[PDB]
Amino acid sequence: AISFDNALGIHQHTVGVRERNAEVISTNIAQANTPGYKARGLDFAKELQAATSGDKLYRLPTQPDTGDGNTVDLDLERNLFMQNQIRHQASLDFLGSKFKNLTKAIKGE
Amino acid sequence: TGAIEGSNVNAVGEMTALIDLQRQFEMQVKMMSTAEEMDKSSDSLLRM
Repeated sequence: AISFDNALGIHQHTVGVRERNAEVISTNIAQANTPGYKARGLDFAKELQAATSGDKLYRLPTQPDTGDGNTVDLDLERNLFMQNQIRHQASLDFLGSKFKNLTKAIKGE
Repeated sequence: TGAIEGSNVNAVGEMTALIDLQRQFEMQVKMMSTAEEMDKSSDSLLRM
């Protein structure tokens, strides 16, 4: 034992995935008005598995498009972006406390 | 022969169509206004 992997856990890979998800969600919000653009989804479980050791998912629209072809539901995108930011803040707190505890033990302070 | 045929426009029929087109037009305009009103409200979600 006594290794950074065994000490940090999955809180280092989770942060990267949460930032990846925010990039995907922000892309859907920006591309909301572009006709023909299809909303992009991200699988957290698969992304976390790939990050730990190392495809395109589309979001099914709740209602038909008005003709443009864009399936971005901006009501859902804001809700997911808000959730992603909260869980990302927790992951930073979880990962940040891993380093603080490691520093505390190696210095006894 | 000796006569000219006029138009068959029913003036009342057009006028009653006009007043119904106005009201239906105005009701949809209110739908546009309440659509952006909902959109403005659902913007504090990302306002941390």
